[PDB]
Amino acid sequence: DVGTVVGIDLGTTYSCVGVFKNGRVEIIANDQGNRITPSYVAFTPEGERLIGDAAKNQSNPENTVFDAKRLIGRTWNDPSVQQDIKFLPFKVVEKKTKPYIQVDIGGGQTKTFAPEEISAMVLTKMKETAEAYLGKKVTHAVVTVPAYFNDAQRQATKDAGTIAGLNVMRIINEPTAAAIAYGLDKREGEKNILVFDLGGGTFDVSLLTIDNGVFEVVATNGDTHLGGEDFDQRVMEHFIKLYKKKTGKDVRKDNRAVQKLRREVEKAKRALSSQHQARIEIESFYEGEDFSETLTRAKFEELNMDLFRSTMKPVQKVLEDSDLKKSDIDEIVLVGGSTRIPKIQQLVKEFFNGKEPSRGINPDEAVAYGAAVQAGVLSG
Ligand SMILES: Nc1ncnc2c1ncn2[C@@H]1O[C@H](COP(=O)(O)OP(=O)(O)OP(=O)(O)O)[C@@H](O)[C@H]1O
Repeated sequence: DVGTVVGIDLGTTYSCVGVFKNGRVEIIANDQGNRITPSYVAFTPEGERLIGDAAKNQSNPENTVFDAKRLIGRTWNDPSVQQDIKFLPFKVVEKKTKPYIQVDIGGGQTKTFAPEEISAMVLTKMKETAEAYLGKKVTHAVVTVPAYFNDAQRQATKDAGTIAGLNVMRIINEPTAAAIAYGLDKREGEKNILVFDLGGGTFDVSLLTIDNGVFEVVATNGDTHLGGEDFDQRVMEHFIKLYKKKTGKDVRKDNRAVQKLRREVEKAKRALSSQHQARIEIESFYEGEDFSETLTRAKFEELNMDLFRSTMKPVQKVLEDSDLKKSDIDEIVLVGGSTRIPKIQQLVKEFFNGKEPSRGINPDEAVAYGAAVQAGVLSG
């Protein structure tokens, strides 16, 4: 008895949970009213452990933990790990051959956590979110991973499940889950599917073939350090220079001011996917002074155009590695929150000479959606 099996997208930056109920997939909102949840943990000075939006919205930069998915299932001496820790503000140390996260959990008490223990906290939050919606406990889940994840990374994701009290019944590839959300597994004959996935921290392109309901990952590419976070940073750098020019003041001296500008930049960015201008407003921004500025859609695109254009090179490379040309692609699936950007949508369509991609499922929810589709059949 597996009860009601949940489908979970465990994201580098944002996670999402769905279930199959009364004949369809439902994407579940968390206790803050959001259908996606930051993959973030924080420990307050009083010793409270925060998870999700409360963790990300909080200033404790050494004792905030995020990007665990970059570390999960890897050894300490993995060259990728050694590069990434240069950029993470929290302490990472070697322990039992692995990169354990070290933080102060309250009142000067130091604790170390395996990356899978951090991911377990996130999964626990996703579990609670499902249980609140369902009105009952859940014991089992379908969880997704990037198609390039290896044996140790897959097993470590299962182990995160176990720690969180979830039996991870199936590990499914993220681009496959997206395809399933769009019903593409129920096609006759052979098709080639290009999945274009641009999230918060990472960019993944995958070529899948489908043949009577069975998926094969033929080639993968992308950039592990390109995503919407990089678009926010370009906008931050823009307004920081503008503020310096207007006042003579460098706002990078006050971290919490930057933290505020970041929160508002991300919010505005998202508004510009459906409006042409957005206003950024921050009370007592720096040295008691107010910040009020507008950002247009055209300027957001100017600031990021090189980064947007850079996404096409890995698409070209997966086609080469798969020995296919553009006209061989039968379906284009846009995945990830950043694919909500009009210019990203335009660029992909142009690359494929006017071919419309699949549409109808929010792109930051599609991976969890497909996971939920499989979980529904497993619930019976
Ligand atoms: N309407 C929008 N317009 C522009 N960007 C958006 C919009 N909605 C969400 N985003 C961005 O999507 C990004 C998060 O994407 P997603 O939810 O796919 O994360 P993820 O699954 O954790 O991906 P990754 O693991 O690659 O970080 C953030 O940069 C967020 O600001």
